Amino acid sequence: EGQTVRLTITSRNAKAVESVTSQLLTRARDEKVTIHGPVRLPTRTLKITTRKTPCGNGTNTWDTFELKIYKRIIDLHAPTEQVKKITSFTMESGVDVSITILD
Amino acid sequence: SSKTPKLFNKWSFEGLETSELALRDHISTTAAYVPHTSGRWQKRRFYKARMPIVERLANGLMFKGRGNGRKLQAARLLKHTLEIIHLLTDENPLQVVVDAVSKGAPREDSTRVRRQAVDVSPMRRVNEAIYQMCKGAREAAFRNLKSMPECLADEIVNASKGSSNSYAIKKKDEVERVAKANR
Amino acid sequence: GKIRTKTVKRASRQVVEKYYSKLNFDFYQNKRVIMDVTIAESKKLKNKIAGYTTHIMKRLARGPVRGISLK
Amino acid sequence: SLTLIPDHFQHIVRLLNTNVEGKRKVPFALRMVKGVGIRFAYLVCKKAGIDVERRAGTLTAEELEKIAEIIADPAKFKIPDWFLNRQRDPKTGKTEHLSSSMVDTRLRDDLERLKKMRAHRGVRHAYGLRVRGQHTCTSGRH
Amino acid sequence: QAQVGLIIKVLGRTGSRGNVTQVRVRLMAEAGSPDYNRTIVRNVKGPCKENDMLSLMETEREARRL
Amino acid sequence: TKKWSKGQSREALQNAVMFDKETYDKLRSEVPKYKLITPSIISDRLKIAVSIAAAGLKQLCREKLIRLVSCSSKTRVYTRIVQ
Amino acid sequence: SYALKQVQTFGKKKTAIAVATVTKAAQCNIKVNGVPLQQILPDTLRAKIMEAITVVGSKYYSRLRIDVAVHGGGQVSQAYAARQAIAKGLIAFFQKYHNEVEKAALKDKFLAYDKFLLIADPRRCEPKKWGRHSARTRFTKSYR
Amino acid sequence: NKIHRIGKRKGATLKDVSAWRWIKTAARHFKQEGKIFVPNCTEIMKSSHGRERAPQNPDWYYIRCAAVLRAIYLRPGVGYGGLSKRFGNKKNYGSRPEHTVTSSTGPLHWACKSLTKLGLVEPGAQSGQRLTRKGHKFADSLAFQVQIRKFG
RNA sequence: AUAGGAUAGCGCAUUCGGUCGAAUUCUUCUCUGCGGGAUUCCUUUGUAAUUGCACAAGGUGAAAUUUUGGGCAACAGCAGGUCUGUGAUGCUCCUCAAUGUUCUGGGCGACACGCGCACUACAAUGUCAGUGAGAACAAGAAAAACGACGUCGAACCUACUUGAUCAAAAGAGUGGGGAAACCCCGGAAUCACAUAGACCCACUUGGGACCGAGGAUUGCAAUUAUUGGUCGCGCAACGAGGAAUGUCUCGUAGGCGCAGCUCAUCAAACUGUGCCGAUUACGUCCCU
Ligand SMILES: [K+]
Ligand SMILES: [Mg+2]
Ligand SMILES: [Mg+2]
Ligand SMILES: [Mg+2]
Ligand SMILES: [Mg+2]
Ligand SMILES: [Mg+2]
Ligand SMILES: [Mg+2]
Ligand SMILES: [Mg+2]
Ligand SMILES: [Mg+2]
Ligand SMILES: [Mg+2]
Ligand SMILES: [Mg+2]
Ligand SMILES: [Mg+2]
Ligand SMILES: [Mg+2]
Ligand SMILES: [Mg+2]
Ligand SMILES: [Mg+2]
Ligand code: NA
Ligand code: NA
Ligand code: NA
Ligand code: NA
Repeated sequence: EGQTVRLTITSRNAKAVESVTSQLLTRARDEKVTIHGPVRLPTRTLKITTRKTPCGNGTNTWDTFELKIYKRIIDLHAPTEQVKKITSFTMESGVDVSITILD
Repeated sequence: SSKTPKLFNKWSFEGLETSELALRDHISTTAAYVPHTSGRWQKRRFYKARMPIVERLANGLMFKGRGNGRKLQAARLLKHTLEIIHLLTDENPLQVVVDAVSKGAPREDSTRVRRQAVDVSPMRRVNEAIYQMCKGAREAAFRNLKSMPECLADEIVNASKGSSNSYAIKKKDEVERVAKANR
Repeated sequence: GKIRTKTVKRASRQVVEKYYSKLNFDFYQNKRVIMDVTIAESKKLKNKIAGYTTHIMKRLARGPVRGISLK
Repeated sequence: SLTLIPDHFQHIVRLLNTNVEGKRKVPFALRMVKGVGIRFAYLVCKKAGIDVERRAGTLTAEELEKIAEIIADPAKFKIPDWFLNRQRDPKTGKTEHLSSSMVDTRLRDDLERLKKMRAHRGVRHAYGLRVRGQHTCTSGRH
Repeated sequence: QAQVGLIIKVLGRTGSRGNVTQVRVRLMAEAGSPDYNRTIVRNVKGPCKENDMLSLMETEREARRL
Repeated sequence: TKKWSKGQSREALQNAVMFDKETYDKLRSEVPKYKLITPSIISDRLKIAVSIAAAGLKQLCREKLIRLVSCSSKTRVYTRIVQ
Repeated sequence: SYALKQVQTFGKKKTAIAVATVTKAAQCNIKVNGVPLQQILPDTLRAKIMEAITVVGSKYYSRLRIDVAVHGGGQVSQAYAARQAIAKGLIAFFQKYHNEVEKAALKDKFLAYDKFLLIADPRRCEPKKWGRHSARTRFTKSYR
Repeated sequence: NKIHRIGKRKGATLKDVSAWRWIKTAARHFKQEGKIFVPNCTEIMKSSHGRERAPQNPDWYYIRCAAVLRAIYLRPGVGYGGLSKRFGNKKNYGSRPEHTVTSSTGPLHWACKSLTKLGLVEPGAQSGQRLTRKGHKFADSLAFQVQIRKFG
């Protein structure tokens, strides 16, 4: 009905991103705004494969380093002031929350 | 309204029986439409014996790097082979194939210490018969005008008759002769 | 192989000793009891404990079991 | 093509001082001529109006003359300049298509010119070595 | 020519490399035949198991127990 | 030495690439009497190339002197007409 | 206003996923990715797909519109996934709009012929490990 | 008998007949009508640089135009690059491993231009090509003719 | 049908991702943070037991034995490798015509030969020329610089169009994507085709090594060819490879491509990914 605001929550920590998403949802439910639903975007895995040795001797063994990225989005039809009030709380370290207005 | 399968919708499986009293439980006469089932036949020790015999022939045709994994091609070659077998024998090509497999392997071999004559298990007889017939047909068509289905048909028919013109029969006679000499 | 390690066997013996009256010959009900009466990270370990716990109960009905002391 | 063998069939056909097998199909018998590949032979057949399905042994003298004429002067028969094996001669600056012994002679001329100017490629040819920058170590091994 | 026999017991893999199986074979003949229910020990090449069937040809030689 | 394989040799074939009166008449007469007809077989009997042998087999099929049993892009199998 | 009789099932083989929409229509019409069965090539794969019909009989498939959309995998895996979706779709439709003697006699016939007509094959590609060119093939070793 | 309608079935559309048989029939119609524009470079060029020899069928351009028309029917809004992926091939690189190469977009551009002059393909809104109503009508009517076994 | 076989349809005929329609309804497919699910759980005229620990077949089931594949991994050692990773390092050497540091040029590529590891082949279960259906893992652009008036805007990847009133490769124009958003409905190649296509056993339309000529492209610079593309060269061996020898038991071997990584330009390498998919054994201590 009104303008739509998009909350993008991204983090390297699965526990942190889930807790922030739940806190945002609970605060939105307290404010009685119409939220669409927290959508879990596909998890992205940054993979780096390197040779274990620093000199190049012996059996050619490798190290597979992986970094996983979790992303969530929440859509709610609330005035920018209300979304600022909902977003205004203490988040965990390493969690990024972005504000986007849908057109 | 459910009818029995016929291989390539042309050849009937009714009465398909091996004349050999042995190999009866190791040659599968289950009806099928095509020699292509994505079954896990190698999971158990003797599960491969239950696989349909024509599909086993199709797998035997999938040798060498240029033939590895071409099962649709093997099915097409077998379809033409069965048509040629019917024209040559005026008999059910499924029965001709069954007879060729039943007679295509030696019953006695030599092993081992000195060489000693031993019997051959029925599973190996079926396995070797398919292996040698495919080997003979493949090597015959290597640099020859005659196509592979024609070479395969001639090998199967000669093996079914027990003729020495078959590559598998020739090897079977040599192995049995050596095994007899090693008694 | 499927040999139960001493961790599973010791835990199963303790579970039978402490909760004999609540157990029976069914793995699934025995497992449900074990989730509540035991603390462990491994679901696989709890399932293994339940399996041997059922085995101990079956042996107990036939006769005494060494290492199982039911007061 | 179910056509009976003609009385004038030749198993060996003379074309540009080259023995051409009359058993082969027309484009794949023209490629036996030095300077004419599979692509060039198909274009020669197209410009000569000869059905490519025919065997080369059935070619008459007039068609052989037309084929020789087209191979000699492809540009006259509307063959594009990018289709010719010598588009701008380093000595003459002319576009032409070498054929038969002309290819070998011009290759000898090119080697002589490079070895006369003492260029690096000429020195490599004189020493019988690879000229295109390939690693000759662990390569060739006659 | 060849006499059919039934493998009633697998005695065990024999010989170096374990490729030969020693089995007990009952000759399959009609009642009253001289070979009726005659059991002999044989050495088998290839994968075999109990209740398999063998074509023995000669039925006189007996495999040495191992 | 340098060449370890024996490198056996075979007698070359002299299959004709263009039909002639005798072979064409043989194809029109004796071939329709064969139970199994394939271009490779016809090439062997008539000492002709498989390409023209297949073309001749196609012509008989259109004329209905022989019938086609198994057909593929690369494989053609024929047989004599019933009776 | 006649009611809508429709079910949706899926078949899987390797990566290929086939989704079959089965509905009651004027007459039987089965298509894979918008292509009728008689236009599916090669004949070997067409026969494999047709096994879902001929095993139980076309009478149970009469007056059924089946649309199968397949994505992923290859031509062989897609055909196997499609035939599984068709067989499961017939079972699901009979489960929803028939009784239990049906959808069981049909299920027994399907399972007696081929278990994979209804139950998916769990086999998947094994990951490649380092120091190997594939899942199992190690690098070539030389000693001198 | 064979061309008898199965029952309760009327007409035919594309994807309901053999793809090659439709393409051959459409190419035959193009050649028989003799209104399509055939570039002169088609008698001298290869369909793509990934091929090693020129097309052997003299009517290859008519076949390619028919295939392009059917491809546009299946994939409205497709461009030259999308068609190039459809008509690509594996290339022989010599003693080096083979690799896939997309077809040259030049002949595809010529084919789309020829189909446009025929009034069958139009530039789709926001890029790409699409069939006109005339092209959709032509494709489906030809599909019915294929099913009826007219073939020209 | 040119000769046109086989292959399901028998209250409402099908089709239209550009029809850049409009309303509804929904979660079968997809995404995923936590859960569930499998353990010897069930049954043997079984092996064993006279106890136990267990084993083997079958059952149940998506999965039936460490579920599958990985990661991690003790204690003792090696004068193994690395001072060519580090502002990690003792001792020692050079230190203003320097063993520091730049710039120019050459070399690391240089070939009578020997060896490891790959790629391409020796062809018809094929090569060409067409047509069809069709994956997955992934990558993508820049500042305390510069241009525009504390914000974009060009570096990167792409789609479409044009070039095109006439080869490829190019060159251009417009649009999109910070990447489940554009690429993309990811038209990969093996593969398939009743394509009524060409070739027909020959170093041959097998095989493309070597070489010649034109042109374009990356780069400050292409000669010792950077790399594509065109026409020639194919008369370079090679027709299946001696003694020896490597890897491998299930979606595995083998084949088949794709992405990433090195990267201004260049993969026959590697790291991953999917596609087609078997033979054999499920045994032993003979060899090691
Ligand atoms: K070239
Ligand atoms: Mg294509
Ligand atoms: Mg090749
Ligand atoms: Mg190559
Ligand atoms: Mg290759
Ligand atoms: Mg040392
Ligand atoms: Mg130091
Ligand atoms: Mg070096
Ligand atoms: Mg092939
Ligand atoms: Mg070639
Ligand atoms: Mg320079
Ligand atoms: Mg150049
Ligand atoms: Mg050659
Ligand atoms: Mg490297
Ligand atoms: Mg040992
Ligand atoms: Na051959
Ligand atoms: Na070397
Ligand atoms: Na190595
Ligand atoms: Na089961």
